[PDB]
Amino acid sequence: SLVAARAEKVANLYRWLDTDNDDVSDEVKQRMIQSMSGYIEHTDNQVPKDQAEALATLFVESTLDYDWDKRVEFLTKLESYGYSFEAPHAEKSIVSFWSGKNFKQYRDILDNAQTDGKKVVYDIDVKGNAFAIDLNKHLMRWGGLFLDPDNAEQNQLKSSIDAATFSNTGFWSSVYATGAQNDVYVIAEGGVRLGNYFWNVELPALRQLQREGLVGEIRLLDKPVSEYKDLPADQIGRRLTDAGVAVKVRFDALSHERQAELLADNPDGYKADTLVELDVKLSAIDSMLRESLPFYSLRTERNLLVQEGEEGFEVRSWPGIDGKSKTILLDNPEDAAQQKSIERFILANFDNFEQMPDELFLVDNKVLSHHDGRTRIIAQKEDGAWT
Repeated sequence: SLVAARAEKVANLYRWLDTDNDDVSDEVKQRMIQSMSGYIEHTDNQVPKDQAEALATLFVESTLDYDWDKRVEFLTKLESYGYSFEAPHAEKSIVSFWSGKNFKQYRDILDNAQTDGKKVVYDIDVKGNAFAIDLNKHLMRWGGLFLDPDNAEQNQLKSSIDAATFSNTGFWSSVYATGAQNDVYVIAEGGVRLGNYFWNVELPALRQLQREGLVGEIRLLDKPVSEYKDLPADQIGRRLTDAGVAVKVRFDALSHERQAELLADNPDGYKADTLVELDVKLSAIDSMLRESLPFYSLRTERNLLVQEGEEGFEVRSWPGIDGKSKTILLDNPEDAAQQKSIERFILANFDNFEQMPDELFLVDNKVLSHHDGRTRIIAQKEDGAWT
């Protein structure tokens, strides 16, 4: 179970970043689920004839519910079938946030480009990863086939199968990339744009992952394939760490005084639809990341996992021995200064998880605690006077 450990780490980020902007029928679901059962049960693979309808219920449940526990479940349940999403050392080449025509072409370019004697590992070259994506795509196939765009909340189901399955792929690419840690080559096709999933959720994951040492030396391929062909390795990919992120906006959505400037040079080369590339500072991405993630230091230092709870928060052990739930509650759950105290406090104090209270609590510069009975252990005074 080498996938549960890392996969747990990455799903954590996606929970935080995705969740910032993210009824269903059961009759329709069980048809979905059942073709789900049918794909695997009656296709050639290590799908138990018993637990093959147990995967097309977990898979579809995990994806569309956006249960991140059922996502690691089905990652590691696939690891319980001889599957593997750890790459064979070498150098990884994740391209999976997008899909464009010229994806094969980048590989041909890349392998000859990396003249070592060794070729570049692919995320869809992996044993288990490659199963999962095929399962994803069947939902996708199921997606645009048994749902009609002009019969009400049936297009709403499709738009949600596309939005889950995209969450899935980007998740798997990150956990794959977390494996080996040998530097990645994300290949964005049209060019990283802004306002989409990849940008708000997926890109922060990679750099937030990378910072934590998990992955390293990410290079982004946005310029057309022609641009790369054969030159020194440095002209291959825009390194994340150099400068900022080379995104593409449209003239339309650009400034009013910056359209004028743009038409001073090359005065009728720009139209409404025309796409203009402008570097996003890499300083800005980092900063929204360390504010997109509560108890940001607890994650790094004390090998804990914090996540939003029904009313408070939920700290757990990083390698999940068990699905226990030492919580952390606050009088203002939304005050950052309160949070910072509780973090600073349980940081300067507890060294590990199992050394934690059932449930901690911060009320008006006072600290509660659980054990077996509420024990108030701090002081609103300049230095916290324990007990």
